[PDB]
Amino acid sequence: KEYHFKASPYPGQSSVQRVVIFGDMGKAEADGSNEYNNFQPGSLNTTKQIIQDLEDIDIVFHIGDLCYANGYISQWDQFTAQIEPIASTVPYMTASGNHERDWPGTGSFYGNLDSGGECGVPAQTMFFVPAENREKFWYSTDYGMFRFCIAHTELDWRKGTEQYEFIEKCLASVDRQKQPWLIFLAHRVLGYSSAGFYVQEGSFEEPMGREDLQHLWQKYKVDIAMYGHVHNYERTCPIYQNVCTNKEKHNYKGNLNGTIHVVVGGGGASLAEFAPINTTWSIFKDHDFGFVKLTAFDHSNLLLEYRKSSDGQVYDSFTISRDYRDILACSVDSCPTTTLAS
Amino acid sequence: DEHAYIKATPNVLGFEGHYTEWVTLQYSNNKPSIDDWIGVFSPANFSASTCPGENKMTNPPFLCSAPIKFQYANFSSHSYKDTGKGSLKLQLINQRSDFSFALFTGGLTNPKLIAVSNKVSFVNPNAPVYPRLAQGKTWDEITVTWTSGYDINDAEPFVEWGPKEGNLVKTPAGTLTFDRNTMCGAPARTVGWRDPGYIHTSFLKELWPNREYTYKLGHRLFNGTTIWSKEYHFKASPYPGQSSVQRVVIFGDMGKAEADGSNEYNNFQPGSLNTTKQIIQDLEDIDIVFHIGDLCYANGYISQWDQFTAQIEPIASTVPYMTASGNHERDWPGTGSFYGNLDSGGECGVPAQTMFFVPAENREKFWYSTDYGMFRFCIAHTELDWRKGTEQYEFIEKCLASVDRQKQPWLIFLAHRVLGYSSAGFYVQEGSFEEPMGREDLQHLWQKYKVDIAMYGHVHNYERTCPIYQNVCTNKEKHNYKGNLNGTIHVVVGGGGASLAEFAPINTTWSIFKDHDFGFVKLTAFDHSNLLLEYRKSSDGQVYDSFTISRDYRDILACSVDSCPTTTLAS
Amino acid sequence: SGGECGVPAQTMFFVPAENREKFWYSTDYGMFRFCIAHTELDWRKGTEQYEFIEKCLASVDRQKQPWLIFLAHRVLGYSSAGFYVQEGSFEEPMGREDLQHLWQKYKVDIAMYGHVHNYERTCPIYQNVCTNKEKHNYKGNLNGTIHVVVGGGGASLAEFAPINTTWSIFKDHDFGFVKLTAFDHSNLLLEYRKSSDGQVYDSFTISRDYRDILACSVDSCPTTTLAS
Amino acid sequence: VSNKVSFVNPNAPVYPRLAQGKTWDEITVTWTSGYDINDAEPFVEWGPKEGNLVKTPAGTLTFDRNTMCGAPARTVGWRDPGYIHTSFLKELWPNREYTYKLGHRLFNGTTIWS
Ligand SMILES: *[C@@H]1O[C@H](CO)[C@@H](O[C@@H]2O[C@H](CO)[C@@H](O)[C@H](O)[C@H]2NC(C)=O)[C@H](O[C@@H]2O[C@@H](C)[C@@H](O)[C@@H](O)[C@@H]2O)[C@H]1NC(C)=O
Ligand SMILES: *[C@@H]1O[C@H](CO)[C@@H](O[C@@H]2O[C@H](CO)[C@@H](O)[C@H](O)[C@H]2NC(C)=O)[C@H](O[C@@H]2O[C@@H](C)[C@@H](O)[C@@H](O)[C@@H]2O)[C@H]1NC(C)=O
Ligand SMILES: *[C@@H]1O[C@H](CO)[C@@H](O[C@@H]2O[C@H](CO)[C@@H](O)[C@H](O)[C@H]2NC(C)=O)[C@H](O)[C@H]1NC(C)=O
Ligand SMILES: *[C@@H]1O[C@H](CO)[C@@H](O[C@@H]2O[C@H](CO)[C@@H](O)[C@H](O)[C@H]2NC(C)=O)[C@H](O)[C@H]1NC(C)=O
Ligand SMILES: *[C@@H]1O[C@H](CO)[C@@H](O[C@@H]2O[C@H](CO)[C@@H](O)[C@H](O)[C@H]2NC(C)=O)[C@H](O)[C@H]1NC(C)=O
Ligand SMILES: *[C@@H]1O[C@H](CO)[C@@H](O[C@@H]2O[C@H](CO)[C@@H](O)[C@H](O)[C@H]2NC(C)=O)[C@H](O)[C@H]1NC(C)=O
Ligand SMILES: *[C@@H]1O[C@H](CO)[C@@H](O[C@@H]2O[C@H](CO)[C@@H](O)[C@H](O)[C@H]2NC(C)=O)[C@H](O)[C@H]1NC(C)=O
Ligand SMILES: *[C@@H]1O[C@H](CO)[C@@H](O)[C@H](O)[C@H]1NC(C)=O
Ligand SMILES: *[C@@H]1O[C@H](CO)[C@@H](O)[C@H](O)[C@H]1NC(C)=O
Ligand SMILES: *[C@@H]1O[C@H](CO)[C@@H](O)[C@H](O)[C@H]1NC(C)=O
Ligand SMILES: *[C@@H]1O[C@H](CO)[C@@H](O)[C@H](O)[C@H]1NC(C)=O
Ligand SMILES: [Fe+3]
Ligand SMILES: [Fe+3]
Ligand SMILES: [Mn+2]
Ligand SMILES: [Mn+2]
Ligand SMILES: [Mn+2]
Repeated sequence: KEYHFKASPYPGQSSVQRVVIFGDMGKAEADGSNEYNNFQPGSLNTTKQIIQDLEDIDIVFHIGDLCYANGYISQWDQFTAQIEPIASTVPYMTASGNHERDWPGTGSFYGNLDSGGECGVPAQTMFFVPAENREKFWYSTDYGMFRFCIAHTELDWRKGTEQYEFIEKCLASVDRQKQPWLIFLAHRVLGYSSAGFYVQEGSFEEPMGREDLQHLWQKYKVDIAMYGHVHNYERTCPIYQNVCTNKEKHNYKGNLNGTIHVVVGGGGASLAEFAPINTTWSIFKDHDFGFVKLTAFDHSNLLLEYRKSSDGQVYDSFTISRDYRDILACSVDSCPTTTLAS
Repeated sequence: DEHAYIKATPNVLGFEGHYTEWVTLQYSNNKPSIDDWIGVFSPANFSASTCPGENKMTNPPFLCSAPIKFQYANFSSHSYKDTGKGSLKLQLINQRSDFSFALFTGGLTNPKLIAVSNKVSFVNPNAPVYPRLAQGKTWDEITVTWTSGYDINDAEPFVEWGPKEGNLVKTPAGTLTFDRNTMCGAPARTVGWRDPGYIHTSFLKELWPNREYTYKLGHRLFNGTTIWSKEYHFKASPYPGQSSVQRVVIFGDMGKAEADGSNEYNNFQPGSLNTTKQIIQDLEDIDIVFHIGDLCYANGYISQWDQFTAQIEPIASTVPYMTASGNHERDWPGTGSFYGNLDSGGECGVPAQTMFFVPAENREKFWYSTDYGMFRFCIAHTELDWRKGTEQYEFIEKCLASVDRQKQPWLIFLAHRVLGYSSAGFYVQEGSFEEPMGREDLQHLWQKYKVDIAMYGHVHNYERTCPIYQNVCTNKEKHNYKGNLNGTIHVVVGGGGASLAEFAPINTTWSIFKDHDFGFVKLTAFDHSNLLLEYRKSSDGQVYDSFTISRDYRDILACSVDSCPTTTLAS
Repeated sequence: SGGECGVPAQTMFFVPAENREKFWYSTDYGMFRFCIAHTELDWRKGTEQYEFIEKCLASVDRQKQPWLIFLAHRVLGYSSAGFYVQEGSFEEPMGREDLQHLWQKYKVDIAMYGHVHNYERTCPIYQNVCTNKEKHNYKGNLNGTIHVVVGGGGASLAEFAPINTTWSIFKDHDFGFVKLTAFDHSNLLLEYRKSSDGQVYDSFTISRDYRDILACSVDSCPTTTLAS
Repeated sequence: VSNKVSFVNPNAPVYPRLAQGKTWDEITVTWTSGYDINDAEPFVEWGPKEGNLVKTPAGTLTFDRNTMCGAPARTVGWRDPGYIHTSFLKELWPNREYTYKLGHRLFNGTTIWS
């Protein structure tokens, strides 16, 4: 049958541009049947809310933990069918997570059994992303005023690695006058999360998540970094080195001096509990299913909305209102070299 | 008691698709003074409120709405001071919106508004205008960038193009713009602001080398009507490495000036029209132009960017017009520019990186490589750090390394500020014959990769060095260079138009020729073994300095000091 | 060297260099630390010598030894000597560009040169630009290194170029030498004396405390954490 | 010494050689002729086997005696190579069968074909 799409903007184009991001949606049988790995009770709701709002969604990023087939391969087809009403009309951009890739003794950085023996093969074949090497699954992509830099948290990301080199190149190549909104995406939490499972191992991130990469996020002024993996929603203050760099909760203005980190792993898979710690930097939490929409109105105004999958309504939000000169201004560990000469 | 008037004729300009028109103004003041003046305003609804200066780049007249241009009431009506009657003929370019004219008393420093004219406008203020060509990402792609008043919701922009008298096709354009709050400081963000319209770029791909093409700019309005420009034309560039006679013009610092003699902000480029004129006259024998920074000197009086695109249009609409970024494009304190000068007047690179296209990976960084047949050019951005360890230095090394010198023998390095050698008084007064740190890291690369000629703007004069490395001449010839020269020749060619710069009273060991005048360089590659440089004055287009290089591939491959690859002893 | 190739110099005299052929070394005198370079070997970033210089400048405890002095024969800093200016330079080619990173990062107070047979003193300076406008009585963080040509010890005098730069505070086309007097940890005096009479013809003082050495300057500002 | 002998057209396009191009769906055709760019415009006409054909341009390169670094190449062994042309056949369908011909459009208007 006939399908249709609207071509993306020219990079840097001034138009209203809408992006949906979440992780960990998975799948489920709309006929109520049971199936292997049937632990994504929010899956159909999230899919439903995106389809309902599709007229006002331009592109989707599903940031790892795609279908949770975990080796019951039949479910990849199931997932492509489930998302077809979305993915057949707007780009459906993927990242790789632990349930896509992890298997011990396969060169994955995490040795978990989480892929159920898939070792990335279905994910890197069923879906296309414009990675130089689809096995590595890191890539850059644009949507008008937005630049996205997608990491693969099941390969090493630390300084000295191939991946880190890629990330730095991606963050450095964007012209921020034309493309102000710089977004970093990854499956596992490389930034900040109050997930119970992290806190129990004495961390608010994957071990080694942020320490090397925050140099790049700060140097290149990443506006928002978003993660899946933790099955809930959490938003931080603009932050660097565990310290809030701006005290606003909603109306961000000018140079924020740090990146905002957002966990949006509530796409469908069984909810994850938060630790009983309310940190200095954790502005909002939601133990429920939901997703984020970013709306770039113009080159100076961005909106983030968190929407629940149960009703599609907005439960958290913020705006960034700032000009090119605020991106160019120095921040801590974000201040280019100078000459004294004239 | 002035009972003044001012009136403009005609009030509809640019019939038959014309985008320039002469207007006659006539005016009167019952109490005339020699310091009375007329301002041209676009939009026509201007504020004559005073907005006092706030930095050295906000200049008189201090009006909240900066005029487009201005002229004294007595300019051509020399009895004005006695009669209180005058007239002016002004040549207006179409740059969207409409125009008003205003008469003032009190001079540029203490103006008082005494009369405003009727409004005048082009028939189509939004018409597609001032295309400029630039080489694209590959040898067989050329880009067409133009300005209109049509946003993407008003009309779908495109270019219709193909081989001369052959089949034509439509190709899309990307549309970009910028707004007042994109400007980093005053005057650009304040008194100098003017809406730039919409800047469209089309990519004309799969070119046949050397083939003649035609193109037209179009906008398909959503009511179904298409608005078209006149036809333009160009000849596609050679295949890289092609043997044919290839001619390249290079200069910096040309700026802009008013052909009708009018004053305007930053009106300190008295050679500008002469350089533009000489290039236009010789255009049949010019294949590509490089304007290496200090483009129009708008410096935040934004209206002048359209002026500049119009000024160069007879050149840039037919040959690629490749730009580099200089201090007057980019410098602004606290903006990540390596130089913290106020020289951009708050633009912080935005107009330069939007009005013009270059095939840079990151248009904000403004460094890039491009080819023209036997030439390879590597263009640096001297308003960002260039030293070893920087992103820019890594780029430069990659550019110099990627060229196959058998096929493309002529390797040219271009930069705005002087990274090489200059005897400019201003450098020598700070104890230098370069920008501080200009050459020390980069000469490693120039020498290792045998850059033939390195050229700079920024200093408003011409100067040529011997082939040189580490401040020492490596070849003693003045004009007829043969074989392996063992060093790079450096040339200051910043005499394109901006007010001349004096030389220091030192004649160095390495300075072969100096000209304190306006002019430009033409490089002619006759074949793979023979290159000519000519320096021409802008006043007459004649040659006042020149040299030739005659050498073969084996000369490029031969070792020089700090340019000798590793070997094995094995066989 | 007339064929000596360093042999007499490196045998007739002892210095506490690890390798006497290389002739670069560090030495102390109370509140002073001296780092002595060898300008007849490469000094640029990446060289063995540059690595030594950085190690020397880094190892000094500036509370205890506030006065950090860099010494070299050829002019690696700034000189208005006619012979330099005729080759389009106010230094040896490549003299300062890599090393000023180190002078500035480690807050070298005074850098001194021979080779040019005259005396000349600059403002506190970095990247060809004066960082402090005082001519004699320096207080606090000067934000740059003071450079001094003191090659007027005896050899035939060298003429200055007919340029007076922005940074050249004092020049003497005559024979003479410098004496540095450290009175205490906060007060240093430089005197230029002519050899003909032993009298003082130029001088300055630096009065500053440890906290001034520790304060950030341009290209001299250590990393921080936001954490507490 | 004998009488002279010649091919009817010594300048004819000859000896094409294919090489993979810069992407998986590009192939290059390189050939030799005696027609410089001022003598004729070179091209390749190509398309799917028994399908529609299109013309694509060629870049033209050569070298001369003084390009050679030493003897015999620069001396007794030198022989003029004519002109070497390369076309880029893009947007290929994988596994599909194609045909091509080498062409030179003389500026008198006649085209010489392989
Ligand atoms: C951490 O964050 C929350 C701050 O709003 C606390 O949860 C909320 O606490 C309110 C007043 O204590 C209460 O009205 C809300 O219903 C409750 N839960 C929400 C918003 O989901 C949380 O407090 C703990 O969580 C529950 C069990 C509370 O009832 C308290 O007993 C707990 O202290 C804060 N946690 C800590 C450790 O401070
Ligand atoms: C589409 O919008 C155009 C812009 O308004 C129309 O052109 C305008 O037409 C007016 C007379 O109808 C004329 O006064 C305007 O100056 C002119 N503007 C320009 C830039 O051309 C256009 O109308 C068509 O073209 C005009 C000139 C006449 O020929 C009409 O008969 C045409 O309708 C609009 N086209 C349509 C189909 O409505
Ligand atoms: C999926 O979304 C549905 C529809 O909103 C949720 O169902 C509603 O949930 C609340 C609380 O249980 C009730 O007030 C409504 O009566 C429910 N059913 C309706 C309106 O049909 C449902 O809980 C969501 N599923 C998950 C797993 O979150
Ligand atoms: C025409 O107007 C100009 C500009 O106001 C007059 O030029 C000024 O002349 C006075 C007296 O000679 C000088 O003090 C000023 O410096 C000039 N100003 C400028 C900006 O040039 C000029 O005298 C007038 N000429 C006539 C015939 O009216
Ligand atoms: C622009 O070029 C014109 C034309 O050559 C220059 O005007 C001439 O200047 C020369 C001096 O070299 C005079 O001898 C002629 O009388 C002038 N005019 C003409 C029409 O020939 C003018 O000087 C140049 N402008 C600048 C600023 O250099
Ligand atoms: C070495 O110093 C002596 C002693 O000061 C210098 O001889 C004197 O020169 C001055 C000029 O400054 C004369 O006025 C005196 O008459 C000289 N002699 C004495 C004994 O006082 C001598 O010029 C210096 N040598 C050099 C090369 O500078
Ligand atoms: C264009 O030039 C070619 C080459 O000269 C012409 O073809 C030749 O025609 C002559 C007869 O006049 C034959 O003897 C040659 O053998 C032909 N050579 C080749 C290579 O085909 C051709 O006829 C000319 N075309 C026109 C329109 O004048
Ligand atoms: C530089 O050389 C030129 C040409 O010989 C001459 O006119 C000028 O006077 C010289 N300047 C000096 C300082 O020697
Ligand atoms: C240039 O350089 C080398 C030194 O490496 C020298 O021996 C050679 O003869 C020189 N050649 C020319 C043409 O000056
Ligand atoms: C340099 O300054 C000194 C002292 O003012 C003076 O005697 C000398 O003439 C100056 N030289 C020049 C070229 O100005
Ligand atoms: C020196 O340097 C800093 C710039 O880092 C400046 O802000 C400070 O006030 C200066 N201090 C002095 C004493 O000049
Ligand atoms: Fe998950
Ligand atoms: Fe200039
Ligand atoms: Mn996961
Ligand atoms: Mn300049
Ligand atoms: Mn010496």
